[PDB]
Parts: sequence; structure tokens; C-alpha cells
Amino acid sequence: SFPKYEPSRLASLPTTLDPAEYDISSETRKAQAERLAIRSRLKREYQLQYNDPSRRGVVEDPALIRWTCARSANVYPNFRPNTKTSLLGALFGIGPLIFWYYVFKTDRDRKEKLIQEGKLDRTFNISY
Amino acid sequence: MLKYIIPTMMLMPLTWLSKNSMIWINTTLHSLLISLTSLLLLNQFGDNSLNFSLTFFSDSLSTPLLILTMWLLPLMLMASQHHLSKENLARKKLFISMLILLQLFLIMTFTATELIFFYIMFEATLVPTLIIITRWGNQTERLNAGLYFLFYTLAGSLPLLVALIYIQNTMGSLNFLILQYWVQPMPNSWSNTFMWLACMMAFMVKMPLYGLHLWLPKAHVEAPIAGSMVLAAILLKLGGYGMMRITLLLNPITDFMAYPFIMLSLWGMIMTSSICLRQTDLKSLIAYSSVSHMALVIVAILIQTPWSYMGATALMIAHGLTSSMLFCLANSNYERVHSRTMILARGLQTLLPLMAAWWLLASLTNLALPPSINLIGELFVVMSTFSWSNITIILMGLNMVITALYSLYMLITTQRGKHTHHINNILPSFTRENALMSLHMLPLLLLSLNPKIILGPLY
Amino acid sequence: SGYTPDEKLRLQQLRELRRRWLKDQELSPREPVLPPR
Amino acid sequence: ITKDMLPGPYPKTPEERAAAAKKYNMRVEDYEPYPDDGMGYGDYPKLPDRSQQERDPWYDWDHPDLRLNWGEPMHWDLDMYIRNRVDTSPTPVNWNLMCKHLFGFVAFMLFMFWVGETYPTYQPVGPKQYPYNNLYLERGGDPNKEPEPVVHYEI
Amino acid sequence: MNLFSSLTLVTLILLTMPIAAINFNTHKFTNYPLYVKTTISCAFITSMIPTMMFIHTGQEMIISNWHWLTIQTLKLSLSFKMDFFSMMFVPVALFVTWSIMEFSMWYMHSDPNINQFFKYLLLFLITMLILVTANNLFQLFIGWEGVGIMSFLLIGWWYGRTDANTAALQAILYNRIGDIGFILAMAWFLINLNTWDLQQIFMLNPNDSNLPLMGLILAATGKSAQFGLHPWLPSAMEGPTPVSALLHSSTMVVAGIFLLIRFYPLTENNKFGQSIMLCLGAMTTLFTAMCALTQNDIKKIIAFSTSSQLGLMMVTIGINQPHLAFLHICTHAFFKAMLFMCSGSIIHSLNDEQDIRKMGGLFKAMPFTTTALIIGSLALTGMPFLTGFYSKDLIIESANTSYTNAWALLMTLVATSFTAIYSTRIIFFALLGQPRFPTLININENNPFLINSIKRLLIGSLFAGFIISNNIPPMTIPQMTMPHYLKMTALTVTILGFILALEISNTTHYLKFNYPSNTFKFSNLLGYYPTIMHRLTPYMNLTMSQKSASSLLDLIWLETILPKTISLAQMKMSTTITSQKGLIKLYFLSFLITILISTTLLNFHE
Amino acid sequence: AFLPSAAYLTHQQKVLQLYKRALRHLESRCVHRDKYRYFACLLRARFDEHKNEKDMVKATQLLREAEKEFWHGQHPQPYIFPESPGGTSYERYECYKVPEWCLDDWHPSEKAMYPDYFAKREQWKKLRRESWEREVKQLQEETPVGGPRTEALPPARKQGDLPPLWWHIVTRPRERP
Ligand SMILES: CCCCCCCCCCCCCCCCCC(=O)OC[C@H](COP(=O)([O-])OC[C@H](O)COP(=O)([O-])OC[C@H](COC(=O)CCCCCCCCCCCCCCCCC)OC(=O)CCCCCCCCCCCCCCCCC)OC(=O)CCCCCCCCCCCCCCCCC
Ligand SMILES: CCCCCCCCCCCCCCCCCC(=O)OC[C@H](COP(=O)([O-])OCC[N+](C)(C)C)OC(=O)CCCCCCCCCCCCCCCCC
Ligand SMILES: CCCCCCCCCCCCCCCCCC(=O)OC[C@H](COP(=O)([O-])OCC[N+](C)(C)C)OC(=O)CCCCCCCCCCCCCCCCC
Ligand SMILES: CCCCCCCCCCCCCCCCCC(=O)OC[C@H](COP(=O)(O)OCCN)OC(=O)CCCCCCCCCCCCCCCCC
Repeated sequence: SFPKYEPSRLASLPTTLDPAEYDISSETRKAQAERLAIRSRLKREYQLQYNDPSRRGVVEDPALIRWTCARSANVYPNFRPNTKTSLLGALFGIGPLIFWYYVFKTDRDRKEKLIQEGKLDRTFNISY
Repeated sequence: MLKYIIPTMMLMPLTWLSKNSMIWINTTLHSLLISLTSLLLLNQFGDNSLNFSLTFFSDSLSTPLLILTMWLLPLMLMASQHHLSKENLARKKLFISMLILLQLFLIMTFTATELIFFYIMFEATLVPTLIIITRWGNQTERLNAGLYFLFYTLAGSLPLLVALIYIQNTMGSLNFLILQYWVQPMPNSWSNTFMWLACMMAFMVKMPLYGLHLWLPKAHVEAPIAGSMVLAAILLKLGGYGMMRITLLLNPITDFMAYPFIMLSLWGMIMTSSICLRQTDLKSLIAYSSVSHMALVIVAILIQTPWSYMGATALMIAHGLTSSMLFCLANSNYERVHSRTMILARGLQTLLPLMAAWWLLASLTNLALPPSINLIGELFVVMSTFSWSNITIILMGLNMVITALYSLYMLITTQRGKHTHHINNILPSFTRENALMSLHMLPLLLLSLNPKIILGPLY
Repeated sequence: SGYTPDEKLRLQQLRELRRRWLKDQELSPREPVLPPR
Repeated sequence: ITKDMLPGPYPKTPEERAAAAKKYNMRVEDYEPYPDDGMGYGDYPKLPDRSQQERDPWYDWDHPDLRLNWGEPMHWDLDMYIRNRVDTSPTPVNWNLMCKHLFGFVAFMLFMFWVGETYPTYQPVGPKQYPYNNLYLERGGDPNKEPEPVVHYEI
Repeated sequence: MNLFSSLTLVTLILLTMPIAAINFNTHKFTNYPLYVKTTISCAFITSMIPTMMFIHTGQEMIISNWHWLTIQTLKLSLSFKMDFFSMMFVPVALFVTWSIMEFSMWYMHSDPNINQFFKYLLLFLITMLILVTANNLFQLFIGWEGVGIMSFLLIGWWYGRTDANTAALQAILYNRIGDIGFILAMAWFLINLNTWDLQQIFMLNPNDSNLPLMGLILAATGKSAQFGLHPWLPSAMEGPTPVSALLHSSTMVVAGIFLLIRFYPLTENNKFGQSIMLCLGAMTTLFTAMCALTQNDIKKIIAFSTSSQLGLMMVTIGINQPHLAFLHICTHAFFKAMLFMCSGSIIHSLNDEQDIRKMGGLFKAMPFTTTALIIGSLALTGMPFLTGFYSKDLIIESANTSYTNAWALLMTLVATSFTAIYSTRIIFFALLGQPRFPTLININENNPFLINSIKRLLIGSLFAGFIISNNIPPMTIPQMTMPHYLKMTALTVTILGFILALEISNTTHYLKFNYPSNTFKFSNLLGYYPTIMHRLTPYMNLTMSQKSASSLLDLIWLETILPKTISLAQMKMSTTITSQKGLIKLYFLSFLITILISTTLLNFHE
Repeated sequence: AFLPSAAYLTHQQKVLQLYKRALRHLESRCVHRDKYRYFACLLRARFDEHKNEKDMVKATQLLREAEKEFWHGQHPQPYIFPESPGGTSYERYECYKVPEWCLDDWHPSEKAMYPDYFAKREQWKKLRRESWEREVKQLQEETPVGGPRTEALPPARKQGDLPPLWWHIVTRPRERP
């Protein structure tokens, strides 16, 4: 019939084409109502502070603080050197250094050989 | 040099004998007078350096660093007087004494004729900086920051000391003027290899070299505002100054000893700039941008051409002004929202339009908009590295893409979009704050009219 | 089905307060009171 | 803010998973951490990897430009999935078919520019004729030397 | 000499004077936009005098008036090149900008920051004339990055809109990718020719000019939105309509083309660079005119129109016709700025409606906008003896009768038919038929600013190709002998485009509903290039920016190998040294072991 | 899926949202008003055929293949209203929507330029700070134990009370400030 939508990492599945969107089961209703309850509690807790006349400042979000703490300070306490982190740390850490070393070294050896053999055109090159 | 050293020391009785309401005004006034006085160092010659005495000299490398150093002290006092308003009076005077003492150590770091006196002033700068960070920094991590800043330096600099004393035993002198004429070639050997590392790694830590840079996004982030201003604007440039002096003695071994470090810098400026694309802390983003900018100065000093040294000293002066202004802008938002999270306070151009114009100008100078001296230094380093190897333009040009991308992202996140609804303490910009921004930005833009004074000794 | 009566009542009261607020954004005929040039 | 509301280590026991689900303001049945492979995520939730563009724009968001509520657990790459940046929204054409069509179009055009370069068009004319030995002195030829005579005839 | 150089510098200083006025102000201005518009009309009048005395004698000069900086053998001076390119581009840019600003006094009247808008628009004009009047690469780079930054600030004019900020940063990103090639060219010319001045570049005339011309072609690909670096120009329609009319149609986006016209003594001796420019321009003019066939936002259609015209300019550079390319710049400025101004008149009369599916019936309701839109669409498609005829028809005749990549010629002709197709798409959905806009009609174009600003570009779009093409000196030999099917190629292809798209437009009224094909979805979703490349390339960068660079290296491994392992080692050695049980017996037993190792094992007693 | 009051969409709400999306995409495909009007009546006839369907599994199946029908037949560039999300004028004026609290930071010389406005602003501020404690104690005497279930707020129940959490709804900026 119709071409089936193939979702990707950068093009997700639509809400209207997802089979779990049409679940009418009571456990999904309980999960949706419990998510609505958490969101309504956080909403009320936010807008009781947001609408306060005496408040003058920043309504601190512990979710934002929690995110910025996870992105920076919690990383090394939760690092374990294993096969994955060592093979990724050495591929992306010293791999490009070896690569650009051999590229620039081969280029400058070739250019130095051409200059000392009098082959590189260096006719008007006096700024360096 | 003693016409600058003695007024800088006279700032100490000036701050300790001032009336309690006058200690910012008096030190600001007389440090501005010292900074006006610093232009007499522009008596530079096309052949000779300005050689005052046996102890002090000033060529066209040290002179702009001195003028920038003496200029940064009033701006640090203006930046720091607001958040230290509730401080004890004696601790306030001790803070100003640490800034004065740091200026005193810096101005005879840059003018030290002899290299071991350079070493002693160079390492003497650590103690006021460590005290400022660990005593007047805001958070817990300042203590850990004070350790990293202390121990990446000394572990690099204690082999330098030995190396310098070895030169003292070999050449008979560490006078830089004598070493200009008595320099002997340094051949390929293992002894000269570790001689090269001992001469270079302390300054590699100070720049910082990529991979050795980890002290900086703790030390510049956890510092107070004057600490971050002097760390980014001056103390990184002790490494570049020291390299430009010390690589006289390291030829011709540098021609292959530079190859790893150049790689560490050329890829490192790709890494740290990319890191700036995903920084959530604004002050950390400015710190990583400093690592990325100093990577070019490392490459330019290691390839040691005239164009590269001219670009490296122009880029050091330009980065000093730009990074100090960027830390002051980030502090002006921190002193309102009390968080360094960049995504927190958004849409600030709707609330603070003139400060948004300062953000715009500092971002444009950060991305090296021509004809700023940022672009002059950037471009001259790119010319010299293209002559070094034509492939470097890839890693150069890609850097200039990413440098634009994090500069405007910082400008788009904080200034543009919708303002945060729940933040209602965004005060209008104080005259002190706009003054601080203009005293960074107006000299930076006026140096584009006459950039030859910041092009160094081989202009 | 449309609103609940609580939603109708809350929107009516917010509507009255909002229209009072928007009426209070009009200037007086003397405003803006400028300094003498 | 305090210590038991900050992120911590990876949750192993189910009561630790429950209390860290309570910390990030979300259900235990919805809380999934990143897999404990030592990359440094800790107990931080693996949220479903969607852009903020996919959020409902008509909802009363606390942060309307970000489409994000207060207290909602932010994605690890929230600064990456802002609407200024990476969009993951569903596309009218499938991703693989888009890649096939774009690559096929670009490759076909480059191939046909190569073909037309190998077989160029021209006009049924001879070469353009210039006097004075094909303008030898005008093109920068030195006057002390003398070139071969380039002679053009009438036709 | 003294008249020429003085009025040359008076034009530029006069443009800088309202910037000095707005920066030195205390009051609320009595119509600062009128002052900037009066200043630019006067700069047009002042720039016409050196233009006339170039038309008289061919009088050219270089004003190297301020020595700025000598880097040992590179003397950098503030140097202005008053040649044919500056002498024609400066009056055309000033005339177009004067119409854009009298349009902006109407279109931006509700804007509370209209003085900042006119300040930014004048700063763009100053940086653009710095670009086109420059004699060295550093000053050209100042103008180049300056028009990039004013493009950023004017695309993101409504800065609370996320799409405006995204489009502005996208324009920056693609132009910095081109600036890689610009700085490559500057590096090559400095290292190999010891200069950034154009005169020493042209006098040395290097034969190995592959790499600097590849850099210049990359710079033009960024700046003129050629294929690969194209989508920022349709994204740049997020800015206000005078920004799209001034910068992104007529003045800024030709700068890359202008750059390759400025280096024509190098491109004329490099057949490889000519073939690269030819294939790149033909690719661009096919692809963007194909994308324009199915768009519905009127500014997107005009943006793909001007990127197709920039592709045509790149084609006529690639066939070694740089003066026809410059003629097409000066010609294209008039009618394309006027087409954006007519679109903005429609958008303002329909309450910021920009989709052509909610237009229609505007033939009689907006008669002056209709007249000027039809005249501009005929000038765009190369109606005979309108302004686009005097450049584009010569471009097609020269591309036919030359030693050319035949696929590039054929794609240029298919793009020429596509121009007629999207031009009548504009005329059909915007002007013809019956209304599709909402019921409260606020249609009004009776402002003197709107009428006069469209009127001067209308007189331009009628007569400027004739006047310029009869005033400029011959710089090549025009090919005027060709067979009848090859002389009549452009007109026949344009007429076939009009006929075929009349068929396409009349099939829209039929009561048939077909599912869209893959060709329609390829044209409509922009060849899938901004969908893939703007999702995939940021993703792979930003993950790499956080996972590898931030987390793995500079929070973990560069933290692990130097400081953390050293600290753990010194902690472990500290705990081994200080784990002594306080027993005198064990310490003296260690002293005995010390003496035995010193005597027997180390021989410290010999 | 994601709604402030309801926890989900009902089947009837899903059908009506599909019907509106399908008519808007059909109008994008079918530009002219008579041609749209014909095909919109045909689409309404397709929706009225299965309107009286009592089997909810059959109705859910019809809704699911109708969503597949829509996803195949949608317009690649549908018409978006200009101030609507994704529109060309969406969130354009947010840079001009200065919040009201910034008026508290004005200098007295520029507050004196608008005497009647700020005199009228102060009685709004007085009304808000005398209404705040009554509306907080209204919310806490009406929210059940464990927190609110939905995000709906109650109205004012007494004569003299204002609705709870009203200030940023009432004093929000204009769409054209
Ligand atoms: C030795 C004597 C020297 C005399 C000449 C001066 C030389 C330059 C010095 C520095 C000048 C900067 C001062 C203005 C900017 C900062 C303050 C500000 O924003 O005020 C806004 C305010 C007006 O705005 P507003 O409406 O009231 O409020 C602002 C809004 O909130 C919203 O604001 P906004 O965003 O709408 O408007 C900001 C706008 C934003 O616009 C931009 O950001 C776009 C700019 C970039 C693109 C366009 C330029 C590209 C490059 C071309 C120009 C350079 C080369 C030109 C030569 C030909 C080609 C080679 O910026 C401007 O319009 C400023 C115009 C000048 C820009 C200079 C370049 C900055 C870009 C970044 C670095 C680029 C390289 C360095 C160039 C250095 C050249 C010397 O201006 C003032 O009130 C000015 C106050 C007085 C300024 C004095 C300047 C000199 C100070 C030096 C003192 C000592 C020497 C004595 C000389 C005194 C002369 C009078
Ligand atoms: C910031 C972290 C990294 C810091 C790196 C600092 C530099 C790294 C290299 C330092 C080497 C040691 C000092 C060398 C001084 C050179 C002086 C000289 O004349 O050398 C030639 C002399 C030669 O001896 P000589 O000169 O007496 O002999 C006469 C000359 N010939 C050889 C011809 C007969 O070299 C040496 O004597 C030894 C040099 C190597 C020393 C090896 C031991 C130290 C290893 C490195 C330790 C680095 C720091 C470790 C801590 C890290 C952090 C906790
Ligand atoms: C409204 C104010 C205007 C002036 C009002 C009062 C005067 C009234 C009218 C009389 C005119 C004044 C007398 C004549 C002027 C002075 C003439 C003279 O010899 O001046 C000495 C010199 C002329 O140059 P010079 O070659 O003699 O000296 C330069 C100095 N050395 C040699 C050391 C390099 O300086 C000037 O004139 C300075 C003004 C320059 C004007 C342009 C400024 C552009 C700024 C751009 C900054 C960035 C550039 C980067 C790019 C550069 C290119 C790559
Ligand atoms: C003559 C030769 C001609 C050669 C032509 C072909 C060469 C180039 C090939 C393509 C490379 C560039 C294109 C890919 C990057 C494009 C990035 C971009 O524009 O992203 C836009 C994206 C959102 O835009 P969009 O979704 O369209 O907006 C709709 C409203 N939400 O916005 C975002 O997602 C924001 C992301 C910000 C960070 C971007 C990180 C990526 C940076 C890539 C740098 C590449 C450098 C290449 C260097 C080459 C050196 C020679």
C-alpha cells in the first residue's frame, strides 16, 4: 500500500504513527495520570514562587542546577577505566595527534627536500 | 624601571593609610596615573632595546605587556569593588594589596634583564594569585583550583630553575643581552632534549598547552573577577613572553622539538573551541576560549618566524583586552542572577541594550573581526603557519569557523531570544559596569589605528 | 463539550481583570509630561 | 540546593533507583539511567533524545523559547537540542530516501559535468589570429630575443 | 585628478557622517531615517561625477592615502581602487540603497528601533563600499567580514525569534567556511608574491595559480551562496524585507562574484579555475531555480531566484566573460531589489502574509505593485530591451558560442527556462485569479515613499541596462556571428518556460487531486540538503564537542593521566610510610636491616 | 499525549484533530477556494461514513490507517498562519515584550513623565499584594492531599477575591507592544 515511515536518529517517528499512542489500557492511563500529577505539582510549586509579589530574584530550578552539576562535576566520580573508555580515549585523544603529526611531518620533509634540491619555486618569497 | 616600581609600591601605603570610604577611589586614581606614566616605555628603537640598568630593560615585546599590566589594575579595582562592598575593611585592603603586589611582581617579571630574576618574579606571581583565588573566590572548588594552579606551575617551573642555573654554569651569565651575543647552537642530543623540555614546559603550562590546560578552567572559573581578569589577560602571557625569550638559547633543536607541541596546539585549538560549543557555564566557556586563543600563540612562537612573533604578541595583547572584557561581562550578569549558567538568564538585550552592545563588540573582537588587533594577530599567525606548512590552513580555517560559532552562540544565548520570565532582578547597567566595558573596549579598538606598538621587537 | 463552569468563571474573572489592565495602559492627555526644552 | 538533590553514582539496588527517580521528579517506570559503562553519567536519566522543536508549542511552557517546564529533568544534551540547533522532527520523506536522492543527484551532476568536460561544445571556427608574432611583445616577450615568425594568411 | 579623487572620498566620508551623528546624540531625532536617505541620495549624486569622467576618458586611479602599517616588506595602506568596477558598482549600489531606504521609511515605520535599523543598513552600505573600492586584500577582507556581520545583525533583527537567530548564525557559518578560502588566498599571495595589493598580484601574474584561485572560488561559494554553501541565502529571508531587498538580493550576495571579477587577470589564464567556476555556477543555477519552482513563500522564491542569478554570474565568469558578469550584477540589482520591494508591498498590504496560496486578485487591487512586479519579472526573464536583456541575453549568446562544458551550457539553458516558470508562478498566484487572503481588506499602497522608491527602480528596470551598456567601454570582443537557432536560444527557451508553466498553472484549477511525486518533494524540500546537512553535521559536531572533547578527554583522561594518578600515588606512598605500629622493636629491627644492607649489599664501608 | 488539563487525548479528540490537520493540508494542496471546497466536502463525506461506528477497536483501526493516509498525503510545505508556530512572523515581537517589573527600575525623572500611569500602576500593585495571601490560602484549602492532579486553577469563590495566580496572566505584554 503506502510506504511505511522509517524513523531515524535525526528524524523521529511521528506521534500519530506510533502504535503505543493508541493504548487505551488502564496501566497506561495510570502512567499518564501520574505524569500529569508530577507535572502539575511542579507547575504549582513553580507558579506559587513566580507569582509571589514579595519575591525579587531568580526562582532557582534544582533541575537546571542538577543538569549543570551532572555535565561538569559528576563525570570523574562516575568514570571507570575499562576497555570502552580506554579504547575511546586513545582513539580520539592521541589518534588525531599521530595523524596530523605524520601529515605535517611528511609535508615539511617533502618541502625541505624540494628547497634544498633547488626545486621549490621560492622566487618572490621574502615574507615568512 | 624604578620610576614604575616605586609608585606601584607607594600604592601600598596609599591603600593602607586611606580613609575607609576612599580606598577604591585613591587606588583607582593613582593606578590610572601609573598607567598614564607607562607610555614612556614607548621610547623604542629599531635596533636597540631600551636598556635601563643592569637589572631592567624593555624592548617592544615587554612594553605592551607592561602597559596592559599597568592598565589592568584600575580596571580590576573597578570590577572588584562591588562584590567586596560588604567585606571587612582590612580584608578589603589585603585584597587590594594582593593586586598591587601582583602588579609589582609582573612589571619586573617583564623587565627582568637576567633570566633567574625573571624566574623569581615569574614564580612570585603565584602567591598573590593563589591567595586571591582561594580567599576571595566564591565557591568550594576554589580550594581545589588553588592546588591545580599551584602544582601544574611548580612541577613545570622547578625543572626550569635547574635548567637556568645550568645555563648560568655554562654560559657564565643569564643576562639576556649577553645571551643575545653569546648564544651557542644547541645540537641534537638527549641531554639537550631534556634541556629543551626544562626550558619550555613551565611556559607550556603557563600558556596553557593543550593537555596541560586543566588548571585553567578551574583557576579562571573559581577566581573572583579581578583574579580572572589578571589570569586571562596577563598571567597566560608570562608563558608566551618566557618562550620568546628562552627560544633564543634553544636553536636548532627547536626545529624538531616543536613538532609534538605544535600538534598539541593545532589540534588543541580545534578541541577547546569545540568544547566552547557545549559549555553550560559561561565563565568556563570564556576560559576554554582563552586556551584556544593561546594555542595559536604557542604555534607562532614554536615556528619562530618574524610574522609569527609579530602575530603572537599582537594576539597576546588583543586576547588580554578581549578575555578580560568577556569575564567582566559574564560577571555583570553573575552579579544579578548569582549563577554562571549561561542558559539561565536569556533575552538580555530586551532588558539591557547598551550592555548588549558591549557583548556584541566583545564577541566581534573574540571572533577576530577585521581590522581589530585580534584579527591582526590571528591573521599574521595564519600567514606564518601557512608558510610553515600549507595544510595548516585547514586546522586554521576550521578553527575560525568554530571560533565564530561559539562567539555568537554566547551572544545568542545570553542576549537574544525571549527573556526568562521568573528572573526579575535584572537591574539597569551601572555607570561603573559600562565604564569597565568601555575601558576595555575603547583602547582595544583604538589600537587598530596604530597597531605597530603591539607588534613586538621585530616589527 | 466545552468548558466546565469553573473554567468559564475563571476565564470571565481573568477577562475582566485583563481588560481593566489593558484600559489602564492608555495615556492621559497630559502624558508624556515632558521637561521644558 | 543540597547534597541529596545533586546527581550521584549509578543506581544499583531498586530502592536506590526509586530514590533517584524521585530526585529527578519522574516516575520509577520512566526513569532509565545511562548504562553503567564508566563514561561518567552517573544516575542522570536517559531522556528520549528528542529536540525541543518536537515539543508542543501551544502548551503553556514555563520557558516558552526553550519549550521546557520548571523542575522537569533536562536532557543531557539540552543545549544541543535547543531550537537554534539539532532538530529531530519527523520529515515528510524518509531519511534514507532523502540521502539516496541527494547523493544520487549530486553524483549524477558531477558525473555529467565530467562527461561534458571530456566532450565539450565549441564552434566550427579556427583559432583566433593575432598579429605581430601572436602579440609577442604585448604578452611580455623580451625584445632582445626574437621569436619564430607567426604568419597568418588571407582566406 | 583633483575633482575625481575628492568626490570619490567625499562619497565615502559622507556615508560615514550619519554614523557619527547617531553615535554622538542626546535627543530623539527629527527623522534620522530621512537624514540617512537624504545622505545616500546625495552620495549617489556625488559618486556620479567620477563615474561620468570615467565614461568620458576611462579615467582610473588609486588613492593610497594613509600609510597604516609596514610589516617589513608588506606596506599596508588605506588604498582605494577607482576603476571600472568601482565606478559602476558604487552608483548602482547607492541608487538601489536610496530606494531601499525610502521603502524602509514606510515598511519599518511601526518599528520602535527604526534609527538602529537605518544605522545598521548604512553600516552595511559602508562595509560594502569598503569591499568594492578596496585595492588590497586586507581592506577587502575588512569589507568582506563587515558585510557578513551586518548580515548577521540584520537577519537577526527580530532577535526574540529563534528562527531569526538560527538563520543569522547559519549565514555566519557558511560565510566563515568561505572565509577559509579567502584567508587561503591571502596566505598564498603573501607567501608567493609578497603582496596583498592587486597591482603586484596582477603584475607578477603567477602561472601556478591553482591554489589561490581555489581559495577565491571557495570564498565566492560562501559569499554568493553557490552550491554546497547555498542554503543560508534562503534562510536569510527571516530578516525584514528591506534587508532581503538590499543585502540578500542585489548588493551583498554579489560580493563573492565581485571577488572573482576583481581577480579576472588570474582566472583568464587558468582554464581549470574557469571550468570549476563554470560547473559550480551551472550546478547552482540549475539547483536553486529548480527549488524555486515549488516554493510558496514569496521571499523564498525571490531568494532562490537571486541565487540562480548568482549561479548565472558564476557561469559567465567561468566562460571567461568577467565584464558581462559585472554587467549582470549592475543589471540584476535594479529589478531584483524592485521584486523584493513589490513582494514587501504585498506582504504589508496583506498583514504580514508571505505565502502565495493566500494571495491572488491583486492585479487590480494593487495596480502599481502589479505593474512593477510584471516589469521586474520580465526584466528577470530577459524580455527584449528591458534591463536584463542587455546582460543575460549576451551571457547566453556567449555561453552558446564558446569552448564550453556542454553539460554546464545545457543546465544553464534549463535554468533559463526555470526562471520563466517561477516568475509566472509569482505572477499567477500573487496577482491573477481570485482572492485567497482574509476578508478584512486593508489593501493600500498609497504612500509616497513606497511609490517613489518602487518608481525609481522601475525607471531603472526599464532603462538602466540600455544606459549602462551604451556607456561602458568595450573590454572584450562581443561574439555577434552565430547561427539562427543559436542566436534565438535564450528567447525561445524563456518563451517555452512561460508556455509550459502556463500549462502547469492552468492545471491547478482542475478538480483533480494527485498525490505528490518524489520530484515535487525533492524540489519543495530544497533538494533535501538543508534537511540532511543541518541535522547531521551539527549532530556529529556537537556530540564530538561534548562526549569526546569535553567529557572523555578534558574531564576524564587528561585529568586521569597527569594529576589524578600522581595524587593517588602520593596518597598511597603516604599511607605506606605512615602505617607504622609505634613499636620500638620493629624500628630497631629495620635499623639492623639498614646496617646489613649498607655493609653487605651496598658496600658503604669500603 | 501532552496536555495541561487532560492526561491524554480521547478517541473523539484524535479524530477531530486528524480532521482539522487533513483539511488544512488539503487546502495547502488544493490552493483555489472552489477546488478546496469540493475536495473538503469529499473529505467530510469520508469522515461521515464511519461516524456511527460503535466498535472502538474498528474505530481505532480506521483512525490508525487514516493517519497513515494523512502521512502519505500531507503537503511538504503546508500553510502556516504567520503568528502560528513555524510561521514567518511567529515570536517576532518577543523582543518588544518587556515585562512589567522593569517599570520598577525606572528613574524618578522618567516616572514623573507619566504621573497618572504610575499612580494607576501602584494601585494594581497594592491590589496584587493584598490579594496574594487570600489566594494562597484559597489554593491550599482546595488542593487535595499529595498535590494538584491537573494544572487547572480554580476561580475566585468569594465576592472580593481575585482568582489565584492571576498577575502574570493579567499583566502579560500585548502581542503588539
Ligand atoms: C584617536 C582618535 C580616534 C577617533 C575615532 C574613533 C576610532 C574608534 C574608537 C572606538 C569607537 C567605539 C565607540 C562606540 C562603540 C562603543 C559604545 C557604544 O556602543 O555606544 C553606542 C552609542 C550610540 O548608541 P545608542 O543608540 O545611544 O545606544 C546603543 C544601543 O543600546 C544599541 O547599540 P547598537 O548595537 O545599535 O550600536 C552599536 C553598533 C554595533 O555595530 C556593530 O557592532 C557593527 C560593527 C562591525 C561592522 C561594521 C564595521 C566593519 C569595519 C569597518 C570600520 C573600520 C575600518 C574603516 C576604515 C576603512 C576601511 C579600512 O556599533 C557602532 O555603531 C559603533 C561604530 C563603530 C564600530 C567600530 C568597530 C567595532 C566592531 C568590532 C571590531 C572591529 C574591528 C575594529 C575597528 C576599529 C576601527 C578604528 O555610542 C555613543 O554614545 C558613542 C560614545 C562616544 C564614543 C567615543 C569613541 C572614541 C573613544 C576613544 C577616546 C580616546 C580618543 C579620543 C577620540 C574620541 C572621538 C570622539
Ligand atoms: C608540568 C609537568 C611536566 C613538567 C616537565 C618539565 C621538564 C621535563 C624534563 C625535565 C628533565 C629534568 C631537568 C633537566 C634539566 C636540564 C639541564 C641539563 O643540562 O641537562 C643536560 C644534562 C646532561 O648532563 P651534564 O650536562 O651534566 O653532562 C655534561 C654534558 N655531556 C652530556 C655532553 C657529558 O642532563 C642530565 O643530567 C639529565 C637530564 C634528564 C633528567 C632525567 C630525570 C628527570 C626526568 C623528568 C622529570 C620531570 C618532572 C617530573 C614530575 C612531573 C610532575 C609531578
Ligand atoms: C571633522 C574632523 C576632520 C578634521 C577637522 C579639522 C581639520 C580640518 C581640515 C584639514 C585636514 C587636516 C590636515 C591634513 C590631515 C593630516 C594629513 C597627514 O599628513 O596626516 C598624517 C597621516 C597621514 O599618513 P602618513 O603616511 O603621513 O603617516 C602615517 C604614519 N606612519 C608613517 C607612521 C605609518 O595620518 C592621517 O592622516 C591619519 C588619518 C587617516 C584617515 C583614515 C583613517 C581610517 C582608520 C581605519 C583604521 C583601521 C585601518 C585598517 C586598514 C588599513 C588599510 C589596509
Ligand atoms: C568551491 C568549493 C565548494 C565546496 C562546497 C561544499 C563544501 C561544504 C560542504 C557542507 C559543509 C557545511 C554545511 C553543514 C553545516 C551547516 C550548519 C547549519 O547551517 O546548521 C543550521 C542548523 C539549523 O538550521 P535549520 O534547521 O535550517 O533552521 C530552520 C529553523 N529551525 O543550525 C544548527 O544546527 C546550529 C549548529 C551550530 C554548530 C554547527 C557545527 C557544525 C560546524 C561545521 C564546520 C565545517 C567546517 C568545514 C571546514 C572545511 C575546510 C576547507
